[PDB]
Amino acid sequence: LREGEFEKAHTDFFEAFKNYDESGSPRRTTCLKYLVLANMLMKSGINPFDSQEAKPYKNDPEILAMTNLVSAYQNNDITEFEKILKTNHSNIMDDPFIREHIEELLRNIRTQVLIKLIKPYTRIHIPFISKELNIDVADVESLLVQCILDNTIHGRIDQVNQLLELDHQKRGGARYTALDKWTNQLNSLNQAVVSKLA
Amino acid sequence: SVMACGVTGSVSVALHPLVILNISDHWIRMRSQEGRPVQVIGALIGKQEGRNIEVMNSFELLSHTVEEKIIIDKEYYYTKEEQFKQVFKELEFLGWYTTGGPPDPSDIHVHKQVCEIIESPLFLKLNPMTKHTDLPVSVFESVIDIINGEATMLFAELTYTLATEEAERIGVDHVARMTSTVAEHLIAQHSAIKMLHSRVKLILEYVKASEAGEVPFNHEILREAYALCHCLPVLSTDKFKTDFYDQCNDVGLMAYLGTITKTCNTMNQFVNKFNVLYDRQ
Amino acid sequence: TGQNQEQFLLLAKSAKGAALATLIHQVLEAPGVYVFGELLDMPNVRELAESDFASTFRLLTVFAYGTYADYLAEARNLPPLTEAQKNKLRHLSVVTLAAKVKCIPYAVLLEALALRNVRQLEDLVIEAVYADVLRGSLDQRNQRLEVDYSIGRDIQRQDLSAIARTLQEWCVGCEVVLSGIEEQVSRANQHKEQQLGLKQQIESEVAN
Amino acid sequence: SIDEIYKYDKKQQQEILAAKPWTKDHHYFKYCKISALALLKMVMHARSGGNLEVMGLMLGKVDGETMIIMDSFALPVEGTETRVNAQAAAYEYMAAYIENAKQVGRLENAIGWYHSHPGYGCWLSGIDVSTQMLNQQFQEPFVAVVIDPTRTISAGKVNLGAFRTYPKGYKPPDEGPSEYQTIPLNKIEDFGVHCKQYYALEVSYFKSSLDRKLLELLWNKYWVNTLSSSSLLTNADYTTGQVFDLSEKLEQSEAQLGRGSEDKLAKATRDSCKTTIEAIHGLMSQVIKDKLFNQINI
Amino acid sequence: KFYESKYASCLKMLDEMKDNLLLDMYLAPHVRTLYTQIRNRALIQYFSPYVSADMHRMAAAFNTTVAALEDELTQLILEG
Amino acid sequence: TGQKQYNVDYKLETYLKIARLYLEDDDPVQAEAYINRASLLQNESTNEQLQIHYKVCYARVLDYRRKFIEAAQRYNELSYKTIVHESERLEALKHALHCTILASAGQQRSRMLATLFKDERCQQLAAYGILEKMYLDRIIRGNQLQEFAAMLMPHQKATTADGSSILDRAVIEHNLLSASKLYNNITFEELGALLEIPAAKAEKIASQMITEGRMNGFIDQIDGIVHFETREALPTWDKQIQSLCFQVNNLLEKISQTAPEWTAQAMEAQMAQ
Ligand SMILES: [Zn+2]
Repeated sequence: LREGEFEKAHTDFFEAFKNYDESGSPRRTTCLKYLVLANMLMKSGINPFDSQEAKPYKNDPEILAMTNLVSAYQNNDITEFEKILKTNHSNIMDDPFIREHIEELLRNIRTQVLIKLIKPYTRIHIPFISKELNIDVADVESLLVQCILDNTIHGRIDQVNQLLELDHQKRGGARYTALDKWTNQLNSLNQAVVSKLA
Repeated sequence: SVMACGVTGSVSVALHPLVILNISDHWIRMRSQEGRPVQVIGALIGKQEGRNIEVMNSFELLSHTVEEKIIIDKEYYYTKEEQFKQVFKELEFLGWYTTGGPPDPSDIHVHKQVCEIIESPLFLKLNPMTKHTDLPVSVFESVIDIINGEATMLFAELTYTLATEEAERIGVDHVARMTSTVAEHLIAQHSAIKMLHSRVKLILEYVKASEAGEVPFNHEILREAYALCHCLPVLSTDKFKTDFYDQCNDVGLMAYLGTITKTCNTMNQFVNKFNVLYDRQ
Repeated sequence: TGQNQEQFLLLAKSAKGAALATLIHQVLEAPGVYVFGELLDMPNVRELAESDFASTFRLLTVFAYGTYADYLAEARNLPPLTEAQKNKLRHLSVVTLAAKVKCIPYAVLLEALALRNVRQLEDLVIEAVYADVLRGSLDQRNQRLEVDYSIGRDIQRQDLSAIARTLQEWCVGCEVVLSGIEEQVSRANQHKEQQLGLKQQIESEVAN
Repeated sequence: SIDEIYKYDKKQQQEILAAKPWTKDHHYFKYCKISALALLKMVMHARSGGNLEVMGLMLGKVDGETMIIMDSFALPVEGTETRVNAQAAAYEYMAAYIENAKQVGRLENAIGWYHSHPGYGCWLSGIDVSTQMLNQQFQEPFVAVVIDPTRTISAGKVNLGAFRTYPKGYKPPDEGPSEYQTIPLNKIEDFGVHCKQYYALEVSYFKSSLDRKLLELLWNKYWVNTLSSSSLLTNADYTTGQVFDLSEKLEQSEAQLGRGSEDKLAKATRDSCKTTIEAIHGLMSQVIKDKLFNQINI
Repeated sequence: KFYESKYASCLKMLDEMKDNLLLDMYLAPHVRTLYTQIRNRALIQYFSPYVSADMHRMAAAFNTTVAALEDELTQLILEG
Repeated sequence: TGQKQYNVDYKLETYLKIARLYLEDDDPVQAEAYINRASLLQNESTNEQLQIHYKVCYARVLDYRRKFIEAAQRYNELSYKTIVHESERLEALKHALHCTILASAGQQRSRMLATLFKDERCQQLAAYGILEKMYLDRIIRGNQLQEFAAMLMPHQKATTADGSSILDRAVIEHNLLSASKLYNNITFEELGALLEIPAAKAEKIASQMITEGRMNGFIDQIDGIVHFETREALPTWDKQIQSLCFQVNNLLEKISQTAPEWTAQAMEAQMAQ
């Protein structure tokens, strides 16, 4: 998790949880919390207590907060995620390993909610997204910049009018590219044909 | 003649000619097997977008007769549905077909059985022993009406149009024809225009006959001829002009590049021969 | 209209002066009845012309031939109409506009139907499409009504020739297109054979 | 008798299947008769596949040197053109379909397989040859039908071929007219490698007396569809695909002239001619429509 | 900071390193190329997600003046 | 499970009684579990009245379980049973109609709306107006919905999230889809005004329907306009040509039907040319 390999962390925490299940508590519950954290950070496991050993442990009052958080992350709900983070404050924010990645996870939900929000629009206001995602205008533009740069969002930003001009204008561009290469090749060919005579 | 015979309703039906050929082939094959005309029955599949129905394909159905009544094998249909859903995933059961004259009690009995499968099925009837000049294909919807206090099922005929699939049109044309690049390509258009010109001339002659006199005057028919006149010209908008000229310039540019390729080849032939006769390589 | 034609014609042949005069107010205030050709050509209604109920016959003439603006110009002479009849006459005026041109701007519609805001006009066009009078789509941005199909209202016994004048204009049009193909096809052969022949001459010189 | 061909004689088919005259001559089967229904169904399926290859099975019978196709049905298979004997994945489906077809009076058995070559002509690839050789080894009598739905539409003429393979080691006769087709560069190598491993049958079509009647009566209303074709945008991707291939063909013909096969430019010119001629025909139908319905006025 | 699109602090730290890296034996004869290549790339990465960008915010984000940014961009459009 | 082998009708009557009792207890899930056991026996029974009793109960279960299309189909089938009294066949038809209106939008619901619209008996029902308007893809007014809501049972007025009912939302969505068939594009202010809802709600619901794939279109938030699937350009021109030529065929058929004498007389002139 420190390096960035979330799939290898998920497998490591799964096998470690199996060994801690064979031996016993108290590291079992914490390892299960780190397993759910790795399931969410992997983007996305979304089925921790549907696997094998974690099935009856979901009812535990200590790790119930992670069940609520993994379901909120599964449905992509920021309001619910922040509500569980406010209700179960001490259960999550006391541990530094979860507190360090909680902002990355929050941004991962915000990205998907934004993707679900941009789909029906061709031109969308930035203040609207700021009020819809509940995040500062500058952080909205920063998120859109990072997201377009990583090719997750297909579109561009109009910084002057403060809007997001989404990529929609798609027509039969495939013909004009073929006609373009046909033109280039005909140019070089006619030059080579005329080159024959002297 | 127990059927609806009143107001029109529901769906706008678009029929694919593949369906007509399927039914014709079904009837021809059963007639060939039995050595006598056999009433054939089957399912109609396609797409339904609200009140727009598109009849795209069909398949034969299994039935038995109990005493004198026709019973559709429902288990066979559900088996067939599991099969056609694998190759025509986007298509749905729309109704049924059979062969013969005007609808009869047996058709109503079977239609009710089809109504046990789908809510509002279409009924298509093909007459392979037609005496008339019009296409012997009729489509019906079922209406549940009250006659002498008895709530009964009746059929109401629907108007239908033929499908617009390019490959189907070419296939149908090739089949119908069964025998220069220009001479053989514009013949189907020439015959289509000739057919249109005949219809236009017949309507025009009806108009003049009504106006001159002797022939009975009709407010309704001439009113529709007036409504037909006002439909011309079809698409005079600036967006259509931009698009039509976009099409024309695309084909035009392509034709210019093609003529360039041919001239490039003619130039190559000439130079290849010139370097042999007028030059010593 | 179709059922209403027979239903009201049955009453038209069995009605007198005042009953016919009220029947005109009943046919105009009835949904689906947009054509009055058969009713206006009746001798029973012809008797009302230049009689005690002349304005009602003039109202039927406006509903079968004229527009809403023609009614507004003669509103002092014509009998008063309810909102339903005013709407119907507006639908028929849109049909006349659609008979003239395919793409109608909102300004021409607002001026011809005597409307104030856009929604009223849009709701009237909706009522037209809903009553199977018009077919088409509304364009908000360009503020234009795109007409796909419009019904026939005017019978016009004297102006009937104009219909034929366009039908013949279409016929001649076909007659040109047809001949055009006949010629072009012929040319397409005339070239082909010629070229083949020419090739056969070139190929005959190879032996020399 | 127009409908004579529709008569199914089970005992006569069993007699032919027991006799196996095809074992006496590898060029035994010379003709391929296709029903209007099977042609329409195969072309409709081929078009439904779009730019992707699809395949299906053909039901029919044999009559002397003639193979008869009465009907066809699509197979829900992946890997047509990439997988040898891809049809095998639909074995179960084929068995059930036929079983159910027999219940409704479809008596004809498997006579062959059809597949599409969208925009690249009718012939057999290496994979097709292996598939047909397997079919002729284990499922004889069997024929392979290839359709180009794209070229059908663009040319306004049905683009179909019927083929049969030669057994491993057997050499063909002098006969091979080979009617010219434009083959794209990504396929021409494989075409050339396997073109002599099979032969083409003479294709013909048929319809019933009722089909004849119905098609004349269909025309009385189907004429409307000929004046509302819109062929230029229906399969627009074909012409663009052909131009994309033509450009690389022209690159090779330029490389031929560069330093130093037999006149690639003339082949490329015939290809560009055909593609352009099809495009102009599309415009001809569009202009005809403009002349008939737009240039009228009040 | 280059990956997070924080080009102001990125160029600030890069210019802070410049004079110290200028003293390196093998690195110095490339210090002009590298820095120009980085800056140019950053300018592209900054404008990549925009259809319409304010030149004052761009000049402030690249620690330069609007006219100098205008000249730099003109050169960047002409070839880059 | 016993040693006694009870007759089909005794078991059917008992399962029907159990199902009816669980419905009275507001436990439709348990009622459905036992009506499902009854469904396996109903065909083996020769007691027609008992078969009608399970059918009525079965439909009611489905209605109370909010399986509205399935309930509508069962109620509709009941309405055709000649052995049932006319008044009850109508009560059944009314229940089918209400369930169909309340049902989740789709092909099955649209096919049932078609079945009901073709049934002349529906013209005796107060909700016919709504049926006709829904079937014909017409915009439904607030007032008309108010009266229809008053025609419903309490369980049929189920409310999602914000106190808003399934019916309220279904009518807005129906109206949006109906408006998509009238316009190529419309402003949110206007769309809201036509649908009798706030402009933000019109945008939000249109946006939802587009994302969910139940309406085709796109939204311009700056210009405040929703653009509906136009399908215009050249394919429209081809479709308009088809409409014109189909009008030609209908006109020729009507000329031949009303006056065949002149049709043949003028038909010979085509052969004379
Ligand atoms: Zn192949």
